[PDB]
Amino acid sequence: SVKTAWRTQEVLRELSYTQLWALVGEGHVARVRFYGPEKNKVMATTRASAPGGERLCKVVLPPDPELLDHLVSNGVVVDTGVTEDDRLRASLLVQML
Amino acid sequence: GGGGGGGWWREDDPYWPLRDWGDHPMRWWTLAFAAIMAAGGLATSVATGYVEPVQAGLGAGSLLALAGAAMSDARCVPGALGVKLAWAVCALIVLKEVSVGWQHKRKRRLAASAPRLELTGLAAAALCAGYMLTDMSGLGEVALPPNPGAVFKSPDVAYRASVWQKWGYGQVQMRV
Amino acid sequence: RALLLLPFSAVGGAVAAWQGLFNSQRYENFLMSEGERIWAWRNRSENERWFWEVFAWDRLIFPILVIVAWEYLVPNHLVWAVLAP
Amino acid sequence: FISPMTPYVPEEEPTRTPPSIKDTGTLRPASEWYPQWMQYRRREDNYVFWQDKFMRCSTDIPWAEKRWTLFSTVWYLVQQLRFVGTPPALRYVAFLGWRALMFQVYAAHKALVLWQCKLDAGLARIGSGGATATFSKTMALRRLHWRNSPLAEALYALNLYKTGRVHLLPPVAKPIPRPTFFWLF
Amino acid sequence: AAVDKAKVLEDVRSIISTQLGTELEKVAPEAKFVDLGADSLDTVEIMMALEEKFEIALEEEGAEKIATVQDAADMIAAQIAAKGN
Amino acid sequence: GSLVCQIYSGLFNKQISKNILLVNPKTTSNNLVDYNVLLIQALAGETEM
Ligand SMILES: CCCCCCCCCCCCCCCCCC(=O)OC[C@H](CO[C@@H]1O[C@H](CO[C@H]2O[C@H](CO)[C@H](O)[C@H](O)[C@H]2O)[C@H](O)[C@H](O)[C@H]1O)OC(=O)CCCCCCCCCCCCCCCCC
Repeated sequence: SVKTAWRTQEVLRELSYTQLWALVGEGHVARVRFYGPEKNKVMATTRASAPGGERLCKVVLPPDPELLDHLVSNGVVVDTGVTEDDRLRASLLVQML
Repeated sequence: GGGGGGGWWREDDPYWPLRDWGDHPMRWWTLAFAAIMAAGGLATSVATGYVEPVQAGLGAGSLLALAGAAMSDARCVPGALGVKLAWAVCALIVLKEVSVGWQHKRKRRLAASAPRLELTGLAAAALCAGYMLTDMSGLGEVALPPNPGAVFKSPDVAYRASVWQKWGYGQVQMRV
Repeated sequence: RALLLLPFSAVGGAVAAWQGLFNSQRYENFLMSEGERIWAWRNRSENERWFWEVFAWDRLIFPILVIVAWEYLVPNHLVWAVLAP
Repeated sequence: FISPMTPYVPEEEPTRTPPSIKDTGTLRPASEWYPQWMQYRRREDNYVFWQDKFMRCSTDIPWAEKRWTLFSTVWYLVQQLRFVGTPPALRYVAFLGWRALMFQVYAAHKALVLWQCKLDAGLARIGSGGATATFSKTMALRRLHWRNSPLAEALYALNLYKTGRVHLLPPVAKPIPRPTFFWLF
Repeated sequence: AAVDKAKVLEDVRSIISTQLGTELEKVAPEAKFVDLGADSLDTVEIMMALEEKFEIALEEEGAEKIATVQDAADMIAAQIAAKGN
Repeated sequence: GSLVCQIYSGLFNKQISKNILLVNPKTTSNNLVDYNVLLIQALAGETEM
């Protein structure tokens, strides 16, 4: 109901493994960001060709050793939010300390 | 062009808009903004099917029309309340436009969604600045309650003790 | 001949000019003007200073922080969540 | 009932402090300490230079400037960082830079006002044929002292452009009162 | 407010002369600015210089009626007297 | 005003000490709030000194 609700910011939208697997196999997920201390949560950034455009979804999984053989099998690039610029900023902070 | 009072147009009394007619200067501006907001919301909802344009359209236009009615005598408490209500509505429009965005303006790309500040937000911010720069003083007695730091050097022992007691201290020795 | 190279005198002239900028009647006038502005602002505010010096941490933020911290720390027990706090 | 000719204009309490006795009102920087007209006044009648500091900052504070609000709570932090959080040396060099910039912008505004006088003469010729080609020096000083609203400026320019009448001026704009929105500002 | 009108007139004459080009002699009290050949805009520039020198606000209504150096000094001296209040 | 601005500027800390005579003529009945001590206390309270 995108024509009925008011717009309220952009919150994540908790999915499930099955939902994410469906939209990964159908080629709607562009990038995944594994997060959680236990690394069991995923930020899924969808592509513009998906039915809904770019949406940053949030998925929680069981530990299934078949995620890679679906994501990189179809199209999905895994990534982490800590780039070399963030690492160098951390090194600068350690130097200041 | 014929609002507020009379009008002469380059013959006699040329500076007639600046005469005090009894109303707020921004009365016809907020009434015109209410009219164009209601019309644009109804037209957008008819053209697209989204219901946020009509709900955030006529719903804010009615409040702006009531504020413009209350600003027709801007020398009273209804005038002050009307200019405050109109500023609140226009500030809410600006806030929604630059923070959340418009649902019917949702697009596929995240960079294309981009809440931004379009003509409606610009007009509401211009109305806000018009209220601030013409007249908003009035109902200045409504503020946060005075602190015990206000009444530390106050010459009124009764007022200092009233603020003392209201702010929870109460039994602290005054020694004044 | 020319000993002026490697200009330690020119890099110390910046500090000399910095020292000479102050201790003048212009800087005394600026300080007195700043005292006037501080006096005006201190008479204007008189409530926000008490809010920020007395109220804002001790009676607004710190009780919220310790209650949220205690409820985040202690187990989901009636004694630890209600009666002991 | 007891209608005294003129319709009673209610005199509300002031919301802004009156401008200082050393002010110029023309976007030019004021003097450093002494407003330079005291030398053209007698001694012991220049007592109202400190009697402006008193009742501009101690004894005649408008109560609209003592209002406690969320915006004033936030703004106290900016003022505290300016006064007790930033060194007076850096405040002094920034004060000198702002003084020089304000002198430059005053020279720019003065040149703009003189050009507006020339435009005043041009619009007063196109609208009265060729007879009236002067310009209002009182309106020139009014533009320089920022006493005119943009609506007053537009109405006067239009008035010149289609009937002439240089010495028929718009009303002086009232000072803008301090805006108040309950507990917000 | 007991303004020294002689001092005010002397400084007014000095400002008028300084802007235009004449000496302090040619700027006489009874002399009209028109005699000195200051144009309309030049008279306005002279009023601006007087405002800048005396650090006061010139009485706008009545600036169209500043004809003599004596009138300029009298309006200025009245404004110096009215500034302190 | 000179004393208040010297205090708020900090210069009163490093200024030369001075003596000032105050005259309030004897017309108050008994000791019903002396205006000299009232004025000096207001000076010190305004300056927080
Ligand atoms: C001979 C010496 C050599 C150097 C001297 C001159 C060269 C360079 C001068 C400074 C750099 C450029 C300044 C231009 C704009 C001013 C910056 C500013 O924002 O404006 C500063 C204002 C102006 O000062 C105060 O300003 C007050 C408020 O007025 C103005 O205050 C603001 C001005 O920003 C607003 O614009 C506001 O609208 C307007 O009213 C008063 O009116 C007075 O003017 C005065 O008390 O201060 C404040 O509030 C903020 C206080 C802290 C800000 C510090 C900014 C810069 C510090 C440089 C330190 C480096 C040290 C090395 C020396 C070399 C310098 C680069």
